[PDB]
Amino acid sequence: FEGKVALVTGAAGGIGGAVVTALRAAGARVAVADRAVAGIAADLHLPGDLREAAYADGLPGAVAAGLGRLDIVVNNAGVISRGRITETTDADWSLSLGVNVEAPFRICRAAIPLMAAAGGGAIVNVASCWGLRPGPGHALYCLTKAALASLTQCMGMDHAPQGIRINAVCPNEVNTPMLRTGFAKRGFDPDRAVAELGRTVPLGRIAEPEDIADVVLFLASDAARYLCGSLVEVNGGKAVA
Amino acid sequence: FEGKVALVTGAAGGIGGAVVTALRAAGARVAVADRAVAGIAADLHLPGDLREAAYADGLPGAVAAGLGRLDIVVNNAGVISRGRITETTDADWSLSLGVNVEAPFRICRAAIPLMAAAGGGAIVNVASCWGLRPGPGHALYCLTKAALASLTQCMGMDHAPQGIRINAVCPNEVNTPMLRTGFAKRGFDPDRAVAELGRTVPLGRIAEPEDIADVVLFLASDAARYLCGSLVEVNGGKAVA
Amino acid sequence: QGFEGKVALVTGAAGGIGGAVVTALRAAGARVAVADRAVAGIAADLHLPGDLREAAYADGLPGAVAAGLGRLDIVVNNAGVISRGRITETTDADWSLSLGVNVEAPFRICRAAIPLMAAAGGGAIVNVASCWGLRPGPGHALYCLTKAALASLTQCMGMDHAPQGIRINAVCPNEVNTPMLRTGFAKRGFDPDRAVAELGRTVPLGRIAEPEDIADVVLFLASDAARYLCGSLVEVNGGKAVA
Amino acid sequence: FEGKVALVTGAAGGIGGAVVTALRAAGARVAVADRAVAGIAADLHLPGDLREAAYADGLPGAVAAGLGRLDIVVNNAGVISRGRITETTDADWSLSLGVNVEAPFRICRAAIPLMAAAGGGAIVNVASCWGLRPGPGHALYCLTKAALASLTQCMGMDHAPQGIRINAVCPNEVNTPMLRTGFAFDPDRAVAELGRTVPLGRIAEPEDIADVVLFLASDAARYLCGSLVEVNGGKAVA
Ligand SMILES: NC(=O)c1ccc[n+]([C@@H]2O[C@H](COP(=O)([O-])OP(=O)(O)OC[C@H]3O[C@@H](n4cnc5c(N)ncnc54)[C@H](O)[C@@H]3O)[C@@H](O)[C@H]2O)c1
Repeated sequence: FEGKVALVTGAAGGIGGAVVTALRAAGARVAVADRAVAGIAADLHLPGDLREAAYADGLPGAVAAGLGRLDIVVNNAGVISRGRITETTDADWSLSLGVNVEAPFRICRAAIPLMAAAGGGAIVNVASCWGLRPGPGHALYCLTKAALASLTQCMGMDHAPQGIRINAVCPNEVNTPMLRTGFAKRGFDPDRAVAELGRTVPLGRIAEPEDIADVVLFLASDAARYLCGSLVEVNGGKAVA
Repeated sequence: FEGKVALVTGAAGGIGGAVVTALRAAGARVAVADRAVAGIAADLHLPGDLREAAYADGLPGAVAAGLGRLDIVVNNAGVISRGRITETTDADWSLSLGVNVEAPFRICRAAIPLMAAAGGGAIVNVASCWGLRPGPGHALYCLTKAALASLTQCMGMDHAPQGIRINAVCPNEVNTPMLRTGFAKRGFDPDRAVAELGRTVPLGRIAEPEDIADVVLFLASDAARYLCGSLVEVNGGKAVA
Repeated sequence: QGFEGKVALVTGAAGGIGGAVVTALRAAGARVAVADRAVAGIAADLHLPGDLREAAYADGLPGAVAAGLGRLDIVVNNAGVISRGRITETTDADWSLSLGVNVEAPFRICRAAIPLMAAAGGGAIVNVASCWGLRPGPGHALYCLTKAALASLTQCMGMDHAPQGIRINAVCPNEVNTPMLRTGFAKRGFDPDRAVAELGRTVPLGRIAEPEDIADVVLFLASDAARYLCGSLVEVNGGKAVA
Repeated sequence: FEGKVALVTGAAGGIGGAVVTALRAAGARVAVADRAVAGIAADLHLPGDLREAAYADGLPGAVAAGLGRLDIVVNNAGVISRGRITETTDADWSLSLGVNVEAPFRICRAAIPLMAAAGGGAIVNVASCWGLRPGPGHALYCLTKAALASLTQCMGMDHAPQGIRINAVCPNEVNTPMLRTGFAFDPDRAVAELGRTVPLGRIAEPEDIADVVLFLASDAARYLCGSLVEVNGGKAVA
């Protein structure tokens, strides 16, 4: 990773922060993208709203201009939602489609010509097991993750010839600041609530952000040089339910 | 099917037309929806543009009000786009998402409460093997079909408790006006191109609209009473390629 | 028209789904040859008792049907052994039994049936597999792998033999109301109907399948309405995910 | 990997050899299993026939007895068959089921208790994209690889609680001595031609697969259980 440049979206979140940290430790220079990013330790800061076409279309070019090149993209930004389709509003729809699917589409569409010209690169999409398999009460979340997984596999096959390796990491349960905050606000000790949630996973715990980041780094690395369009599940053995 | 009322979208196209014909022959009353449906023999005509929120939201209620009940919805309307994602325009994106994914969402969101209050019903979505598996140079088409397959499965499990049976038929190659049109534009004689395409199918022929319509009818019939959230592939043995 | 004048072989014909498939086919006008360990009580058009684990019996089944009824249009591979346990609790005997009946036997039957059907202009083969196997489930390793194997075989054969006019597809149930299931409940002092209803509550549809729920899909797959289906794995699960 | 012990089956073959090399380079001690393993640099040699129940049942215990512990099992032995089902002989069936499915079954069944008692481990099965998706004219091969992928996933769920991580790597096209045999068509021309049907633009070398095996055995994959990791260079099954 020494000398390489990476864009990471959703950089202010749990998995995002862990991916940024791991890439910079590995010697990559990293551009960070989220709604707001000024406090994140990174090599280029690109705050913005992914729902705005101009910002998402322009992200890969902004990284190449600011840091001189673009080797890796991690599409990690994502909206969590829930409900049966009958409980899904138009606003829920627009927000999730815009950030979970359209934004990755725009970023990849822009990044690919840059990487092709440079002789190759790696894109890693953070999708979910929810969407590879259907689950109850989360129709919108699943369909956007299924759209993203499909995109990854199609792009993976379309752009392999240009030396661009496009793959996905598909978590299930993940420990994050916001999961813990949710517990605290409802009166639960977050550490205990997290352990209990872990007992529903065959491995016995939910993922830490680093569990996910380590797989992202593998996919971006030369060890994964023959993976194209692969969807790598990282779920501790836990089935969607 | 006697006494039953069905809504069919994309009623003016190849598969839609075969579906309308088959339901009517079997004694159902059919409401037909498409941009224009004036030519079509049917029990209720509902012209409009699926991209319009209010029209899509309103379709199921228009059928229940017009014909007195709503037993079956066939989401058959669909747009074909082609290209690697680097060749996919913003106009392409809006069109495919709006018609292939957002329209079925709006129609199901509206139909489900109506059917639930009436003791159940059946929804059949026409998705595609392209989507279930990735194919070259059709990134947008695949991702919309994968989103629709995922929605089918999630809704199928969310709403089976209300007696609503939601499944999808997933064709691969079908001889339809749009498949032909696509060839002519490129610019091969459609009849020759269709014949050549038929030869790439292990079964030894391209599917006709009736091959698909017969499966849609199965899915809406009592024979399929235990199928919920199933994705029924109808590909003559041919892999996505 | 339809199944009139056609001949079918159904295995596991004394069991729940098998028995429902035999009845439905004969009502639709087909003559049916039944196979199971014992079949004497079964109303059918040819009786072929035997042990599917014996290579000679499984190899010879389609030919015995063609000789006995004059033709072979449809094969329903329905026989299956139920097993459970993590792989660490799976014995060599468990292994030999499940592989022999769930995988090796349909392999032998289809290998023998395909040439006969190819020579006669085509036919239909329907395998009863399981959603367990399509997705993994806890504590049933052997059951799952045999069902996965059968599902894979269905798809490869479906693709390989469609050019011969042979349509090979599978039905994949999840929860089904069988005599083994009901006997199991009866012995725990349960009311089997109530216990069956209770197990139904774990299915989004709200009930487990009756054997007729499954048989009507088997009939669809062997019928003209399914003429464009080759290598399809048709899930019939009432919405219930493997768990 | 320093101080860990791995068992690698099919160790005399292309992928097996590259896996053994990679593990020892990372500091693991490796026991090698195949029909003959005399030539292979390793810390324990366990030659034998996987079709023999006793041999397969005894492999994990032999490694624990010989090197003192068992941390990693790579089920890599495999038999290549071809044909439609109607061209598949009884001998083909026995050979493929025996080596591709029963052997890993026996090995995992024996390895699991040992690993569980030690606090955990990793098992990596080399399955295939063929089997996950169906492909023309290889019915026996596909079904055995499908069986093995299913076993991997079920075992992954069943034994994660004991700290055992069970996963599979699923190659498509790979340049291996065995591929080249069975071609002999001229081998290196055939390998190069096959190479050009892969969107990446080349077929995998054994090291391309071995590096994924190593990832899956490693600490970076500590949250993967029952995952089937495809390594196909973008190439769909066909
Ligand atoms: N031809 C095949 O090989 C292929 C393969 C798999 C699935 N599909 C799908 O099957 C279904 C039927 O389509 P078809 O194959 O008969 O092609 P078709 O064009 O002959 O018919 C599809 C219909 O969708 C309608 N539609 C498109 N945009 C619309 C809009 N903005 N508002 C309202 N209606 C609109 C069209 O006007 C049309 O009549 C679709 O969902 C399609 O994508 C067909």
